[PDB]
Amino acid sequence: MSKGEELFTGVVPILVELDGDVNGHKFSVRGEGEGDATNGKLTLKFICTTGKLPVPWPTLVTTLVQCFSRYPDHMKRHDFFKSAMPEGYVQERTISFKDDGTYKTRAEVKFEGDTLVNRIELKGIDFKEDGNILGHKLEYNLRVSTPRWERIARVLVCLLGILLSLYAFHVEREHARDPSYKALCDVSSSISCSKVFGSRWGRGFGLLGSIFGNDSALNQPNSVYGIVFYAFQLLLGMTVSAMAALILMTTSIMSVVGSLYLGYILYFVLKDLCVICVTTYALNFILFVLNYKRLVYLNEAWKQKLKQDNSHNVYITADKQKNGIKANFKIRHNVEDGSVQLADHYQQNTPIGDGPVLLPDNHYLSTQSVLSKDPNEKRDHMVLLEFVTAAGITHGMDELYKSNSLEVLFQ
Repeated sequence: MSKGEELFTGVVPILVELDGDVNGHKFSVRGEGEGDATNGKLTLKFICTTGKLPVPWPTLVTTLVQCFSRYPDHMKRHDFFKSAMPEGYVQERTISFKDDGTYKTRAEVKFEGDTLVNRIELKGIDFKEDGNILGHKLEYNLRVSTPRWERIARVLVCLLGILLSLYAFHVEREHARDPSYKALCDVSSSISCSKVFGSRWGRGFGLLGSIFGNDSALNQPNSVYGIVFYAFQLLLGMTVSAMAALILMTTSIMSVVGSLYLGYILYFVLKDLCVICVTTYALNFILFVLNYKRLVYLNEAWKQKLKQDNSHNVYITADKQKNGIKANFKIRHNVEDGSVQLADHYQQNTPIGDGPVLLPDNHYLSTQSVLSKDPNEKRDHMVLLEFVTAAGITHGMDELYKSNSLEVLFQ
């Protein structure tokens, strides 16, 4: 919905010009290419016309034309960028690099004749000389180390495990020793009712005492090993390392063999039902599957490159007070030594001209970027291939994990 949409039906030439100043270092970047909004495809080449670049190229990708995003028909009344054309829009951004400096960018995106032009003024401040940015310690890509659904599922299963652990602990301490607990459980089916809390296996799995003191602090109610195991799997799940993956795998195998043991006790030698126990067993199995999947991805991701997601979602909300939009998102740059450098993106866009612009509902853009080099280019340069597609708004429930209300919580 606009005249502005008309202008992106074919292939559009793109020109990008950037003047920058990071910690006093001035530099210029000129890129040229073409965009195809029907495929959401960007093909561009950038060169640093002032010698070597003082910042890593991946730190400038977001700075260096969302009007080429592919908006599905259903969402075409939420495309602010195209509706502002040909007059264009001003795009301002603050990008905070954690424990490091900050980018302030102001850009104009507008049509000049046939060419979509993006002129950018950038200034970086308070950057560490030996940081990941000024030290050029960032990998030359924009990949996602672990798939997004695995991170979401991991934090969800770990959280639910911690909650069930805390609740089982609460029942062991403040419920399991009361006689009314025994009398009420013998007549009612409750999630708090289980015969293992006040039992031999309630502390330290039954074993691990008579391997140790039976009064020693190493013998503990199983809910303690619960909070510990699930919080441990959560905090180490944040780190993507071969070491971390091996540790998580081992601990998950321990959790599944312990779950099989206490399950055998639950069905045969202590004949009852425990919903908390069974649920935690299922959570152990899920963590086991996620860790195994993380190892398999760690070994075969190089084969599965051709089918990786590597998509970053930029989250867009309307800004009626300024007749424009706001956007927020976080880019995780991978550091050479295995660490991660976070980049917080605060963004606002306002139309340049006085025309009807589309104020969208909250949605996001899924952006994939591929960075490469030109062997014929002797200057400091970057070849960029982008795929951007708008998402976050449907009617059906079959794809509800794709909705904006659920994706914003995991970023």
